[PDB]
Amino acid sequence: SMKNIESLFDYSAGQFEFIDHLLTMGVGVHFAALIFFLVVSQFVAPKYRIATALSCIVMVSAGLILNSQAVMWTDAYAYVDGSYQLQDLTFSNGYRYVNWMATIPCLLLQLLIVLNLKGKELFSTATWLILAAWGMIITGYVGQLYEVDDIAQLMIWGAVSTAFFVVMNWIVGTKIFKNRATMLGGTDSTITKVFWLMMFAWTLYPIAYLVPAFMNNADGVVLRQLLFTIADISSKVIYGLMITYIAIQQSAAAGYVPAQQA
Ligand SMILES: *C/C=C(C)/C=C/C=C(C)/C=C/C1=C(C)CCCC1(C)C
Ligand SMILES: CCCCCCCC/C=C\CCCCCCCC(=O)O
Ligand SMILES: CCCCCCCC/C=C\CCCCCCCC(=O)O
Ligand SMILES: [Cl-]
Repeated sequence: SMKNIESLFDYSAGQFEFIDHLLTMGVGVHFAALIFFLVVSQFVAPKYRIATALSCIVMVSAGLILNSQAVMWTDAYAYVDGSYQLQDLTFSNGYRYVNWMATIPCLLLQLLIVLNLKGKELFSTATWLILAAWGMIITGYVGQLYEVDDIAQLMIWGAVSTAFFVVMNWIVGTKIFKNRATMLGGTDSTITKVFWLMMFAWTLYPIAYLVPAFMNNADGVVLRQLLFTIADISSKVIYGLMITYIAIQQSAAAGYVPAQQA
């Protein structure tokens, strides 16, 4: 709450409205995508259809937290004497962290679904990834509690966090490069692209996490939200658009009529 660097600075109108406009824009993008993921669920064979539902759940999950950040952002600061100054203790990024605990399993689970895992291997691989992801999120959460008070502790908890992250991506890549032969309609190619999109998009988060360490000012608060914004759109919206394209393609190849007509 009062432990993040946002509570340390006044913000010009340009900075403050630009952050607000980033968060509100993120609301309209996620809820717009929800409609798309929703309408296309009928062109998906029952095999992969849960991957699309998981996108919808992600769109609303991220959308409600962005909407909450937007409102909290406007409730915390008031334009006084030519700047926006903290009025209450309501804004913090810790609500992004508590969100990721939900959305990250969904993002991984729909990856395993289109990879065509099933049964024991779906349940086993899902458990380790979700436990490695949560370990990454919980040590990352504890680390940003100190982004103001203890920069050293932020580095340590970040290092513990990145161990989970690396173990997590290793497992992900291992299943992709061992199961892509199974995939239909040529998506063995597409899935390789998705994996790198993950590598890129998700790597932006630890960079946002480190902003207080190399850019401890108000334009670092703007840079961070701009980094988070690019990361969400790529890791949730674009990622799920590709998961969706893979679901339909494989559905059509496997003889699902609604898919083959779309
Ligand atoms: C939609 C949100 C997503 C996909 C969030 C992903 C978050 C991460 C990959 C966070 C990673 C972190 C580390 C690897 C170490 C530093 C602390 C974190 C949590 C920022
Ligand atoms: C840490 C708590 C447990 C986390 C592991 C989660 C395990 C994932 C289990 C199944 C997820 C949904 C399965 C959907 C597969 C589609 C097959 C079907 O439609 O019958
Ligand atoms: C559930 C039982 C234990 C689970 C282990 C969780 C993984 C934690 C890994 C190591 C984190 C240690 C970092 C300690 C912070 C040092 C800063 C301090 O002095 O408080
Ligand atoms: Cl999220």
